[PDB]
Amino acid sequence: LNDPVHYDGAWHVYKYSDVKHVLMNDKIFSSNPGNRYSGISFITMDNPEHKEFRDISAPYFLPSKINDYKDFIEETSNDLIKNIDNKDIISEYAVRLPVNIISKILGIPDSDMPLFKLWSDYIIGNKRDENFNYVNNRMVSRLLEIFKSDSHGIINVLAGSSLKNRKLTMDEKIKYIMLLIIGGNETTTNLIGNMIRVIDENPDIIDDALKNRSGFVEETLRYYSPIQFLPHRFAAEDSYINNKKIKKGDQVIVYLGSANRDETFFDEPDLFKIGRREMHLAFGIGIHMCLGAPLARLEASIALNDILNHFKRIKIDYKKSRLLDNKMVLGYDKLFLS
Ligand code: HEM
Ligand SMILES: c1ccc(-c2cnc[nH]2)cc1
Repeated sequence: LNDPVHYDGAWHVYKYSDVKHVLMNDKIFSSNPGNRYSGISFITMDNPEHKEFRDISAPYFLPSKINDYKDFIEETSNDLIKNIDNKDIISEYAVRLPVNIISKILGIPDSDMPLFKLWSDYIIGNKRDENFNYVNNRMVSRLLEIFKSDSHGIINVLAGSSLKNRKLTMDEKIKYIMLLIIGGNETTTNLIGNMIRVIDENPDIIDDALKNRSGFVEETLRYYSPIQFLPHRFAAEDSYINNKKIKKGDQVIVYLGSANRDETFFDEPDLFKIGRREMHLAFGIGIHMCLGAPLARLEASIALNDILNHFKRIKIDYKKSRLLDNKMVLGYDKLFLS
């Protein structure tokens, strides 16, 4: 790991302290592409305005509140992890679980999930075709309708809403939900594929994991950061990082992945020591920290369990399995067993 160097048009950051710092300072390192680049919603939103948007759904992902789904999840997990044998664990499980838990928490039927996950998948760079233009269309439409429908799920909560001295825009409302869809349908799928990996490579940590199904997850998030790095950050004013002068505008590429391996922070980082006493910037840190953090921690845990209690041993047929090849995120595209 070295000092942030400027190349290809942006400084890269691989040290927990500098990363943790680049994020913690959002007034200086605007999480917003002031100019234009083209995730949406309040994730590319800034300091003062940011909070106003994040507020709306904000109370719905609080530990106490998400756990108010504790059963439904394990409910869903069971049916999924029931057969799903010899089958692609990713497609048929890791995908199905969060694509469900979120669809419901939001208002998305069991009929739109195929479309939607299929949608996001394009957004987060995991499949590209000309066929995308009418998925975006073929979906926003489906979304546009759900706002009408009813319930009291996030979407309805977003529907008749607004805040401050303005009424939230419809497109603003759409993008808002698109933010939670790209958060729920994705990234969670990998923290599951990465715990399994941990098992293929470290065969006898099982019995401890069971005992501490949480610290285990919590660890996987440090060892195999689902999201390898955040690319969209830019200098809003001239500042430093170590002994580097960032020019106002300068793109700031903060590599989370590495930061979780920083040696100056984690004793024998490289190992899977469970229970370490330091937080991992996997879910980031700051005003922009993952609002879905509490959500995944559970889904992770429940499944971790559902999994282990369903498979004697755990080998990963690699002649069939392949890790997505998108350097920004770490996870399996296909993972098969035995
Ligand atoms: C398991 C994989 C997950 C990882 C590793 C992950 C990681 C992160 C990180 C690091 C950020 C902040 C990026 C930044 O600073 O700009 C973020 C933001 C966010 N994540 Fe995730 N996430 C995960 C799961 C979820 C889930 C399930 C949801 C649920 C819908 C979700 C919704 C969001 C939202 C809405 C934000 C942005 C909040 C804001 O703008 O401040 N995430 N996530
Ligand atoms: C674009 C927008 C949001 C996300 C995301 C963050 N946390 C989970 N998903 C990933 C790409």
